[PDB]
Amino acid sequence: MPLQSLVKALWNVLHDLTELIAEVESYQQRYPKQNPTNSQKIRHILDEIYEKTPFNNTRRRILWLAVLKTVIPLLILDRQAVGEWWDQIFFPFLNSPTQLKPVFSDLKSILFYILIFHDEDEWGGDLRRECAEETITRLVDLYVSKAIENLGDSQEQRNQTIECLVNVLVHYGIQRPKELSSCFCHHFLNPPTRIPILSVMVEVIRRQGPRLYEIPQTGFYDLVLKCAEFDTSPILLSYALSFILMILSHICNSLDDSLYRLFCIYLRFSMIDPTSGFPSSTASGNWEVFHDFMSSLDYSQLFSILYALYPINFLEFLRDPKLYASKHNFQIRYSFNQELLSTKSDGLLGRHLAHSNFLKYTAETELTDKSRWTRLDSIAVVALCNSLNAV
Amino acid sequence: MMPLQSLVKALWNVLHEPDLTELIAEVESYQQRYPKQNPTNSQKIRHILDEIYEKTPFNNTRRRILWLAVLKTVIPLLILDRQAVGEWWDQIFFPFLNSPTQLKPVFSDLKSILFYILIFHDEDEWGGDLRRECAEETITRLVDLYVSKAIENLESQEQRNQTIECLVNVLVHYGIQRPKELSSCFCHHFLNPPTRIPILSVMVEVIRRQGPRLYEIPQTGFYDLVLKCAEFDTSPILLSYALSFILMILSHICNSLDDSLYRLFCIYLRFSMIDPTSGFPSSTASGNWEVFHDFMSTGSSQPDYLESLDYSQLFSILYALYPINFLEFLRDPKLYASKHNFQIRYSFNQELLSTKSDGLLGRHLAHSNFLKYTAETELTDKSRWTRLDSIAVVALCNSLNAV
Repeated sequence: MPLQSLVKALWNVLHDLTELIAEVESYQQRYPKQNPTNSQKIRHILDEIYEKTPFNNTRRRILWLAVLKTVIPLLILDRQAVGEWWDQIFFPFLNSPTQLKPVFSDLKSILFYILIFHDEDEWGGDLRRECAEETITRLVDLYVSKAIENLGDSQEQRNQTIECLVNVLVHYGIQRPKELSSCFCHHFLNPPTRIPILSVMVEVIRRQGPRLYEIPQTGFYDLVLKCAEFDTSPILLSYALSFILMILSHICNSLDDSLYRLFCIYLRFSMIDPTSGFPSSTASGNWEVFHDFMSSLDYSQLFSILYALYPINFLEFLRDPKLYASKHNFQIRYSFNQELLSTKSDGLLGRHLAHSNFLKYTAETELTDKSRWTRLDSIAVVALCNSLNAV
Repeated sequence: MMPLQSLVKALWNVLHEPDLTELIAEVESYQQRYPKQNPTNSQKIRHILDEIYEKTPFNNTRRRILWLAVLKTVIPLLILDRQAVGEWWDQIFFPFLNSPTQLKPVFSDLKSILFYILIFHDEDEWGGDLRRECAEETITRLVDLYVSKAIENLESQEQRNQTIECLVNVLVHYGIQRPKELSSCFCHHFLNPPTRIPILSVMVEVIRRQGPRLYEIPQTGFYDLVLKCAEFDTSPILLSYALSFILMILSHICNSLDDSLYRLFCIYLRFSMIDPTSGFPSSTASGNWEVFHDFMSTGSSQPDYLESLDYSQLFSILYALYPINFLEFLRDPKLYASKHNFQIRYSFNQELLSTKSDGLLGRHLAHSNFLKYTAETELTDKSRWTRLDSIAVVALCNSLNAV
């Protein structure tokens, strides 16, 4: 009789957790791995008290969260069950959040138990992942739709929900960047999603956690470029660049394919006008452009990096990009002032030293000769020890 | 229109009477008549040179000057085989290098020839593997003369010195173009202890240029030897030659590092316990190495810039890259060595190693590896070298910035 005394204490405390906590620890000693028939039982017993006292007023909320927080490690869930947990706890909370920081810390405490886990085979089968999968998708989906929907009659109350959802999604991201980028992928294709998603994405990349290298696998990166190539809104595009810049050190491999794209992007951004703003694209694929009114990471950095790495082709692209475009089989979608290009670009170039590449490689060998990325192992290891010297 | 016959006259003229110009013009009319090499004609032509060499051989200087001047002009045309350079070696190259004509432009001409053999674009330029065969040969005899010549004890030195000087120059200039090759030729010789000092002598100089493509040297197995030399040999000079070589090549490996890591820790131990009176520690083991000591009875002149390559850098380079295991090793190395299943060969002074290596640690920032890995995850976990791709890019852009 160690279950039948914990359940006493549920009831006792869903009308100090001292007694509940105590009984949980003597439960975990007798059951260290999760027990499914005790999970089942206890799952049921909660369903029954939630009938008796629900999530309506805040003091019932505080309570329920403290409790769910301390008992959830003992349980085993699935897609069906988190649907219940979402429907009846997560959504209600987010949808109109209590103004107590602890109470939200607790909400997070529970969410992140489901989302982030060492062991995948912990609850049997795939279940631990499946739960996290759903939970992250519902969270994503709520934020996206909460970020667009016209807002009928509380504004401030709506800013409270995105303040919390962001904080949670960012937090998921720095730990799980392939996953959060996968969740954003269908949504990204729908214009008004874009400002919000990026707003969240840069905030993850700004931290430079691992393992951002994963992100391109998920096809998001590809999208983020399409946004920089085609979309219009100056606010959006500035997010898009800060993104593609900040991730560009954590690749060099996808660099081979996104090169010609990136050149064209440098072209677009260098050409940003006071009055006309950006040059609008023409081709656009089937991308369905974003315009502003439906009705300090500037291109300078992008230059440096393209002028390292691909200097010969870069300075051949600039000079005559329409030209460089045929011969490499692509199109310059944007109308653009050359002499202004040669001007700005040169100002920047004056600030750089001269490139050895010009002595070793041609423009043909610069694109094709992977022996060149030998020299990288060499100069990294040297620059690593120079970071560990204090003086 | 007759082509070859007029050139032989041109040739015969120019070896009895030092004006060339005529010959030069006869070579330019033939070359359009035969852009590729013609093996029926090389045949005839060497037949000719052979003839004229018994008539007017090498012997005095002035003859040499002329011989050289002329071979240089003609050698584009000819085709040699493994056996043919055995002529030129015995009849021309060897005569020269043993007692050399003290005339820079002469040696210049000689080198013109050699490196015309030694260095080339197309492997089938002569048919089959002949171009590369002569090459492989020449360098061999060069190497074998350089080694022989730098051990044979006694030609009033001043003669001998001019010999090795020339050879070195030539080997180094081969080295920097073809490191993979030259380090190949050096392995056997290197197993014989007195070749070491002279062989590292050349190799460190090649490495120092940091020309391409030093990564190729490990494949030869020469990297592994040099390490052996550092683990076992006694000779202060040879040793520092050794450490120099390995420090300046480590930056082009980071792959064999996963195979050399413990070796290197043992080396770091050993080079760090260097003593005024007892010098290096003695290698208890050796295996089948064949130790070299200084007085193997009972060059020299070690390059002054290679001095700054002391164990301090080995420390700095093992503190980055393998911070955890390195520091572990330097706490109880015997202990670390069981468990990682190798052996400490040296007697050493613990407290000294901790007094001294502390001194060096203190110069260094705290390592992040301590927050992200354990000792075993540090050793195995190939994702750690992903971060390196990103820091490499940022390291690059800030050198190309003029301020």
